[PDB]
Amino acid sequence: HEIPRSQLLKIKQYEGSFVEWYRDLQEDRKKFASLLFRWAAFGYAAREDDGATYISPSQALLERRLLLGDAEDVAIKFLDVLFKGGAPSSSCYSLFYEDSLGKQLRERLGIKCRRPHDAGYCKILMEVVARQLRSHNETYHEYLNQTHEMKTKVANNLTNEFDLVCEFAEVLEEKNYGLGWYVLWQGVKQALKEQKKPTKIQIAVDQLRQPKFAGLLTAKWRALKGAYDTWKLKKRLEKRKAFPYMPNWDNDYQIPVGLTGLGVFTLEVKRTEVVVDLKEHGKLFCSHSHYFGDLTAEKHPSRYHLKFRHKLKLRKRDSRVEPTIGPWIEAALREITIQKKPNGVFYLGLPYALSHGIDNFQIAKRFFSAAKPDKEVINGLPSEMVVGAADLNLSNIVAPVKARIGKGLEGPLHALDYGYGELIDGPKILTPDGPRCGELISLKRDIVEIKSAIKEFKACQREGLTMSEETTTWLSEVESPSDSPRCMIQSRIADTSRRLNSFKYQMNKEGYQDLAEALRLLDAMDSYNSLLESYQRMHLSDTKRASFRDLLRRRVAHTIVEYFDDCDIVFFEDLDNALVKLLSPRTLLLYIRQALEKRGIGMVEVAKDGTSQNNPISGHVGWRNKQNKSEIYFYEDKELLVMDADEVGAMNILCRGLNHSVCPYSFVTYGKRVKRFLKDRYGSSNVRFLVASMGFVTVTTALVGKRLYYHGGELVTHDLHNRMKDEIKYLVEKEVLARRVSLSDSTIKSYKSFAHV
RNA sequence: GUGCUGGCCGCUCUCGCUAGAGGGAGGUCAGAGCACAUAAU
Ligand SMILES: [Mg+2]
Repeated sequence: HEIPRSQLLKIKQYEGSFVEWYRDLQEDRKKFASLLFRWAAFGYAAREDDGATYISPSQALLERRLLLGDAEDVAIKFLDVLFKGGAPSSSCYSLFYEDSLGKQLRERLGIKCRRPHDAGYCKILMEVVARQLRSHNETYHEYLNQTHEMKTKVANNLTNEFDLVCEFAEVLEEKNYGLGWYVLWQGVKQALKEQKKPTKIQIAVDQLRQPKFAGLLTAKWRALKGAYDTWKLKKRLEKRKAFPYMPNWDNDYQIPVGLTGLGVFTLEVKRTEVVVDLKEHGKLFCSHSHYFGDLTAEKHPSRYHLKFRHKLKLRKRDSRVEPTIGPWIEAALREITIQKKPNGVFYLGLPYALSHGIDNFQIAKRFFSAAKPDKEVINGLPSEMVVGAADLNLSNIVAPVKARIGKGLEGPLHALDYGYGELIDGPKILTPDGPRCGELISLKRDIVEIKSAIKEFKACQREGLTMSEETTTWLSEVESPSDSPRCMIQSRIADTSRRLNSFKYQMNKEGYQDLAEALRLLDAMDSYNSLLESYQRMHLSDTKRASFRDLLRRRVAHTIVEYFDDCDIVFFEDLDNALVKLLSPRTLLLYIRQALEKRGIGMVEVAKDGTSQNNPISGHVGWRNKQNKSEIYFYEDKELLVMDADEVGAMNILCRGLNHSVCPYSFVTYGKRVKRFLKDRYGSSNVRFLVASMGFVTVTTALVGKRLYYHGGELVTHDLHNRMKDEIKYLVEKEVLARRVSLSDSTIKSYKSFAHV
């Protein structure tokens, strides 16, 4: 229970023979990574033609046999034990030091380094080599796995709709339009009704009239989107290069040195500078950073003890904000890293490991993530916890819930195999959206509409047609130096740019106070990128935007962890939503996990199916109000109820977390969760299902491949689910008076959603 | 210590011109509070 972290200090001065040491290490690394990589049969794409060609692993094997000759097997074992790593690889730096697998191949190939007489030099050299090769092997395997899975996804999805949409795409490319989901959807929609005046889309609807496209018009809204997704996925699959790039080798790599026999370095912190004193290669003077504020270090037999605390960098001299100092941080240091960035400045890195209680992480690992917690875990659970849940959305960024649970305690809630609980802080919204979230949607809408206008401009002028009155009227509202159909596109690009730039300045002056207000600016900027990118292709028929996204993810992860500081576990829905695709589906969860892990708090990911449609109290199905997304409607006991969508989602996430997500929402006619559900709710798991009454399902110890839904303690068929959602819909269409039900009320006897016991 | 900000000013490239709009280096003047696990992709 030591969490790894790192940060950098800038190196001001140097003494002794330091630069010679660094240059020799980097040159030997560059020379020998090449040889030890081409020892590995790795496929790669040539960088000299943007990956147009490549080298197959069979060609790589032939070249390897050409180079090594009679020493293939020994190098195979050496490189295998290098990639595996660990203690066996910790005493095998013999590849360069003149004084065990790497020892004998030197006598067979005669490889030597710049300083074969310096044990530390060779130690760091092979450490850098092994780290650089390991950073690439993992990426290579995950790349091949992803390409295979992404191909097999297309190989399993074939239908007449897919081929017909492929033909439609080829026809559109011949007409120079390019196929998108919006055009496909709206053209299918408008093909059914004959047109009167020219429309924002005309070529597509005109070309959809012919009988060859009769298959599209008779297809189901579910199959059409599936065919479109398959077509786009196949396009990317045929655009992606075969193999990963072989790593760039002229660039410099970070050099690790520590106290464990790799070398000698002593850290002593004084009033003005930090000093690192290598015994023979000189000493380095480093300035103080606000990250390691009030830094103190003390020697220990095989470690260092750092005692620092974060501060605020007020680079402004006449700062107007009161300086604040974060809490003390007790960290352990084992190694340091030295590197030269391309700008020409050295940096010193301090990888420090934190100490925290392992109990919370063990609790969130084996108990709340398993349907079978073995008996020693229950006997090892405490008698008290505070838990929380969060629902992440573009609007109402975080909707948190706090609850207190414990064995031997009574409350409305229920925790599987543990006991009951009650709410501490009622379901609510952590922070309402700022005033500028509304104005940062119109901009993105304008950008995307401009993209579509350019897309139809290409085809219309290729065909010698006349632009529809809608686009011409839409682009005429903005001042332009002329009236041509091409001038009024850039005369609108020049307005979107100014609006986005004014937002960028004004929100940066404040340090990006609101969060859901900056997540909208990120969408606006992402859409503007693709507007400009498509702009410079009309004939051909940055890291400052990927850093704002990183900052926004870190701010979101900090906003979450600040609220649940006193909690022990937090529940999040398994996001493999308009916000998860904006930041990332894989890194936003990683950043949230890191932020919570910083404070010794666990995190548990629960199934996301149906957590926004059930009734938390009664467990019945509800119909989400399409007109107003923030309200969800139910129908219990001849009365219609209304509830807050975000609070319903948070409570359902909490209920699924407290139930380990073992109660399903839908299943075909299984897995561990549904097996345990059938074992507990009903007699056994290996049981057939038979329909009875009118939409109800009786479990008899028939139907196959059907939707069976859990609602109120009984399974229903797909038709009866649609009937219920219809019942409710109709009830709200005749204005029936609903009731307002609050989840934080203390008069609730129980919560039954996702509760099968 | 690292990251994220526009305004203006010449130069230099890519498409169009009933017309300009975007890209890359550099100069200069203002802004500047709140996050950090670093390397790569
Ligand atoms: Mg939700």
